[PDB]
Amino acid sequence: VITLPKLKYALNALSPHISEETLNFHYNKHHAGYVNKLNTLIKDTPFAEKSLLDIVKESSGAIFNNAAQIWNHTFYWDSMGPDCGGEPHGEIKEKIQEDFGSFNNFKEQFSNILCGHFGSGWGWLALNNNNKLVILQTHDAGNPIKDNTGIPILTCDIWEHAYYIDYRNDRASYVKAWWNLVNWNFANENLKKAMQK
Amino acid sequence: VITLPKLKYALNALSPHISEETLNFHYNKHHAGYVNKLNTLIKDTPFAEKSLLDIVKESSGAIFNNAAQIWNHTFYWDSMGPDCGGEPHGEIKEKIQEDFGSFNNFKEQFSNILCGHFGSGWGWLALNNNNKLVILQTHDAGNPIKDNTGIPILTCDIWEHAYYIDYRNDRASYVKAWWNLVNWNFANENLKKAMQK
Ligand SMILES: [Fe+3]
Ligand SMILES: [Fe+3]
Repeated sequence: VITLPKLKYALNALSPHISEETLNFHYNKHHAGYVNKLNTLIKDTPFAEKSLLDIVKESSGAIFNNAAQIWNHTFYWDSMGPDCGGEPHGEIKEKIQEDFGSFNNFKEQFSNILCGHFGSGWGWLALNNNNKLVILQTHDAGNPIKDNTGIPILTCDIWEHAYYIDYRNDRASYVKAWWNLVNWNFANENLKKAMQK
Repeated sequence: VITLPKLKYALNALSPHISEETLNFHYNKHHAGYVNKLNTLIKDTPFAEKSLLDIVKESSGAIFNNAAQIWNHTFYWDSMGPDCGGEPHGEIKEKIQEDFGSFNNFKEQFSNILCGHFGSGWGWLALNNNNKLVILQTHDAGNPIKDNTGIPILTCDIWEHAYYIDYRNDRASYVKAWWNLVNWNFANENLKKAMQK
């Protein structure tokens, strides 16, 4: 029953910023891996009929690890696109200006958070409870939904598997390149959703 | 200032099990990077003149993260060598037999926890305080000394950088290959010292 959601673009679509190779390993291997392990762990428990998010919300241990990673990855693929990147636009542009001063303030702060996360984890743009954009970081499979720290708008995966093929130990160049990939229309979809609450 | 202790072998001495390319990034980028970064963090601080192990035992935060990783990597490199691997011999052969039934019991339990570790971390063979060999796992920069959980005898790095170049997402092949590299002498020397107390 839990299926690996489809990419909205081709395996080559993020090149040269993230490679076709990477997306093959990250999506066809790692991401699919979390779906298959989750389906195994929940087959005959209370979790089998519950939704991905409910699982994420109520689970712990190995089930949460795989559940959250599935959700995190889907959010990550949708956080990017071909023909995306550069300056923001629409509502998210106006809110990033309001809540961080300027786009440039946000980008640098986000990049620094992304680059200094120790070990495996994620960076997030999130809407907190003051109806305010906020930069978070989570470790491993952690998630702002689980933490109740904010409603996700964008995410960027900082596990070594997300860049190691293309960038080796050079996380900073992966981060730089990711800005060419950021999908502002997903961000806008999420901000409108998130404001409704 | 703390230094990057030389390898006991050549860059390509662990191939084909761990390639020369991996060792180059793992040792010359990752491991050195931890050295340069710790030197800068302790520069003008109470720790500027303490030994690696004292910093490991006494600190937290980014300082702990870098010190612990220099230590954990040197132990990792010393845990391996060319013309090693295979069955254990001497004191470690015997104590493993006693504490786990047989070598194959240990190798399978140790492969399982090495493969099972979620996110970044380390597998350990250690002497616990009941004078018993046990398998420990630590997350991120953690080691058993800091944790007072045991005396390390052998370690194996599970961060994706340790294997991603050679094995991609296939952690289990890296662990299978690692068995061809296990330095039982280093193990023996550690058990002797450890058993002395
Ligand atoms: Fe990932
Ligand atoms: Fe490492």
